[PDB]
Amino acid sequence: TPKDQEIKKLVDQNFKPLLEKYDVPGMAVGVIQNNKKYEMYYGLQSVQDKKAVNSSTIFELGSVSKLFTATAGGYAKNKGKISFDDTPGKYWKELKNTPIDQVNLLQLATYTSGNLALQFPDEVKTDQQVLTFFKDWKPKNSIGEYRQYSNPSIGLFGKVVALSMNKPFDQVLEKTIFPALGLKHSYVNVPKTQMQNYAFGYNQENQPIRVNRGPLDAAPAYDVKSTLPDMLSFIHANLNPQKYPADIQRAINETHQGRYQVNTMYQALGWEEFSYPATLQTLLDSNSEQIVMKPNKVTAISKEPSVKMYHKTGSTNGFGTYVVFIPKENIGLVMLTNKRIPNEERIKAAYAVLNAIKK
Ligand SMILES: *[B]([O])([O])[C]([C]N1[C]=C(C([O])=O)N=N1)[N]C(=O)[C]SC1=NN=C([N])S1
Repeated sequence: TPKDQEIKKLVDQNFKPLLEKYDVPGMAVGVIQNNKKYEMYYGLQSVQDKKAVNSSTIFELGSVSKLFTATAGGYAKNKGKISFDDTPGKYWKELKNTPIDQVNLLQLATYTSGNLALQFPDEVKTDQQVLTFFKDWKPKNSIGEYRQYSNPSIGLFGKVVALSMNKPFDQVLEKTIFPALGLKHSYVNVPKTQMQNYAFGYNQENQPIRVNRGPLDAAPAYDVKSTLPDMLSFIHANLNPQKYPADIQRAINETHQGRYQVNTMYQALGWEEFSYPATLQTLLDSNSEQIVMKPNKVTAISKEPSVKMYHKTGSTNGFGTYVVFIPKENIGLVMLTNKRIPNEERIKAAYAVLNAIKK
């Protein structure tokens, strides 16, 4: 198809060179435009097995997992199972009357507790250790005022969401959220029947690796795996939520609302949000060291931008992910690799493709 061939050309021009540049064994790049999916596959999901990347290949999403946690949270909130003004001790009773019970669920979900780093301490592994960490937590910066991107922060949010739904978090996603979104091969735990389709990731020494699940935040913050067709369906759902049943529709819409702004970036639930059209530099700035690694003072939303776009990067030690969608253009893109590549490359290559696709 001439449309199939234009898109393959653009991905070859912009994403294929990254394979040689970063020694990436395998890659899936998907574009959805006007409800039509385009899937492009490169290389091998397993080097040792000579198994090609294909429509069945399961990749680790890294921090793109946070988008499913955000959707789960929007689901629970719109079903009245939680309120974003609630605090965690309302649901995790051992946290009642501890300092972290001053932080509300929205602030946990959007990284503004004022004292949570990117990762749990190395020694925090068991469920009791996680509970002790949260009971012993004390505030630092003014609660709600400083965004510091944080796995334990959204992990606590995910734990509370799971408690409010009386299901373990993995079951919230696999039994409720994934099916509502129409996903068929998205997992927290890849079943034995699917291990043949689970790619190996690759470190810089080209050794095959897969994500090590640590404590209670692995699932909500970085432990989801999925396929290119599933991620395209997830972008389709975000582009056309009005096409989905009410429960998951409200959940999706909840993840599209800016909650505060930091420079040119609006922090939504999970998604990063930008006024559209957004410059490349704006999209690049959202993944700067300053934004990702350090605390930054937030500003309340004066007026939500009327035309928006959204993205999120994600990595594990062995995998890279990038997802982006633009409602006004009914277009979105997914990139999955089984080796990390710099976030700036993901964003630049996606930007070139999306801005070059004809109407
Ligand atoms: B998320 O992707 O933002 C988040 C933090 N992160 C990691 C990187 C990277 O590797 O370049 N960029 N942002 N991802 C995680 O925390 C993943 S945690 C683990 N990944 N593999 C493991 N075995 S544990």
